[PDB]
Amino acid sequence: KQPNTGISVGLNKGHVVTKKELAPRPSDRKGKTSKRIHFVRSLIREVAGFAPYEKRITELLKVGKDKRALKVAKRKLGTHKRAKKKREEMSSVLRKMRAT
Amino acid sequence: TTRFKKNRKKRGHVSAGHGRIGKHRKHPGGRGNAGGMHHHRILFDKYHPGYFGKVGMRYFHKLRNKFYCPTVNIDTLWSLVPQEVKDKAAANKGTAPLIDVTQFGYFKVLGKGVLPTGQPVVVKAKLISKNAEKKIKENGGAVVLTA
Amino acid sequence: VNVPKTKKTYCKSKECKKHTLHKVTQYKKGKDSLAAQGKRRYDRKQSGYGGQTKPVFHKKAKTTKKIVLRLQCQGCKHVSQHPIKRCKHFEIGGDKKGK
Amino acid sequence: GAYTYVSELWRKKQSDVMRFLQRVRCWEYRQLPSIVRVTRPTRPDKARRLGYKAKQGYVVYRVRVKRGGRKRPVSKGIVYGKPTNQGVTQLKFQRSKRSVAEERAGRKLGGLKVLNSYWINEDSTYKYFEVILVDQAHAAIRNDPRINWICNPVHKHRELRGLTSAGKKYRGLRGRGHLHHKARPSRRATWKRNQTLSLRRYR
RNA sequence: UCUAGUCCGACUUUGUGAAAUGAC
Ligand SMILES: [K+]
Ligand SMILES: [K+]
Ligand SMILES: [K+]
Ligand SMILES: [K+]
Ligand SMILES: [Mg+2]
Ligand SMILES: [Mg+2]
Ligand SMILES: [Mg+2]
Ligand SMILES: [Mg+2]
Ligand SMILES: [Mg+2]
Ligand SMILES: [Mg+2]
Ligand SMILES: [Mg+2]
Ligand SMILES: [Mg+2]
Ligand SMILES: [Zn+2]
Repeated sequence: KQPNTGISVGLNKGHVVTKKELAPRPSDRKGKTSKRIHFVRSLIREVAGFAPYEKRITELLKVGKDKRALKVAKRKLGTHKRAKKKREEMSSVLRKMRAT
Repeated sequence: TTRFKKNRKKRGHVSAGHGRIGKHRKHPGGRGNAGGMHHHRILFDKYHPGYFGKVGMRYFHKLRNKFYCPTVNIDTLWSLVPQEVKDKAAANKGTAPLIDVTQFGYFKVLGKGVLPTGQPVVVKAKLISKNAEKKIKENGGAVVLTA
Repeated sequence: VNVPKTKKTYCKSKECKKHTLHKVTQYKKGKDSLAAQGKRRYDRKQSGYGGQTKPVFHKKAKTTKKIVLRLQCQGCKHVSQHPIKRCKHFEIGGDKKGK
Repeated sequence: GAYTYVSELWRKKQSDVMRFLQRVRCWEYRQLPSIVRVTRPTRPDKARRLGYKAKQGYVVYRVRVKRGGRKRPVSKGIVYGKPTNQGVTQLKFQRSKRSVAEERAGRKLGGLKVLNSYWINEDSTYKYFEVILVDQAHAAIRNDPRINWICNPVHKHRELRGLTSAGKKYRGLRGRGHLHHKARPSRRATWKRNQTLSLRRYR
């Protein structure tokens, strides 16, 4: 994201102007919660447990069927982006569970 | 204007100019563009070649502002300079006027025609054709690019 | 109709631009893809209610097809297509007359 | 601050704790009529974020609605028309089950104003919602600046004009820009505006 | 070219067990 070259074509084209960083906004921390919210969600996970399909994912990760675990996650959740995020969450749960 | 309408001249002539045999019926050849391939085939092929069929690539949500590029030719470049500035151009040959076509709502400079004789001009534009640049240079001028 | 297995014909490839040896094989129409835009539109049009939404040809008249020879150049390994006249019996590399 | 715990627990609907509680509640609701007054919301945390307040004038009703599509209500499944319109099943109502629950409560409770509603349970045959209604005539409501707007005549039968939260969803108003632009100010208003033939004086 | 109905399968309603057999 270099300053514009002043030419109408090519890389970094555009009118020459002094660029500046946008002023910080409260919405910049969207997607971040307080420490209490993380504490509450962690506690409820202990009380509630895991869903049946999440149990299926972790069972596949124990036998090392990582590829099949992701396909199950995508079929359930729907998107590849959410599926691979869910698989990493199950791996993290299993990773620190086998170490206890 | 009703009094000039030719139907008035046809009052008392029975058929109103549409004939006794053929008559004036409702839609004896179909409505609008009906039968373009069947009974109006000759008309379409003779007067509208290329009407039927598909050509080229689609462009979903095509915005015309992205393609905005008004052009000005070499022969019209001198007319942009104010008359009072034209006299100054002929009064001092050491300097040359700077014609920024963008200030007059033009992006690209094309090369149709010729420049005034013995008058160098510095042309400022976003884009320029090779012939336009050659004609500007051979007249003693220069080209500057902007955006 | 009998056609030889090999044929020496002109090659349009910029590498050759000359007469070269070609291997003769018969063209066969490939499988229709489900992802082709025309198929995608047809499936959308056919969905829901309304029944058959496109014509279905029924009055077949031709008893033959225009066989297309697939000529693969042996130099540049490129293919050219050469249709022949209609025929009911066609083969490539069959026994020549007399022999 | 206890509502976050309750709300997060209700996000785990497939857990053993919730599956048990929902299973028992689903049986209980089936035995009762399709519209029932409840002494207090089953989901206080969910209710108060939709505008519910624990004060006189606010009432909660549970509404039961049948599930599935909309069979075309035509005798013997016979349609007199072209094949494109001959479908009878696999047709879907343009309004949602949540909207239907609000309309059922609104029509029955003509003396109250529908504020909002929320999902509480479902089975294969029925879907259950709780509808929050306001007694606009109660003094506690009329003296409350945050809710007394609903006492004005323009807000009569919000649910029957598609003006509730569920109403905005099925009208296409939850969203804007290139994907929702035809829904504002209304779908039929957009059509009439675009169909208008403007014949100016000097044309 | 379609359709009510009807037959059929899957998912859902739908939980608690056991055995046989099979897969990972
Ligand atoms: K006439
Ligand atoms: K259709
Ligand atoms: K009809
Ligand atoms: K039609
Ligand atoms: Mg006459
Ligand atoms: Mg007549
Ligand atoms: Mg005629
Ligand atoms: Mg006419
Ligand atoms: Mg569809
Ligand atoms: Mg269908
Ligand atoms: Mg009370
Ligand atoms: Mg507009
Ligand atoms: Zn070749």
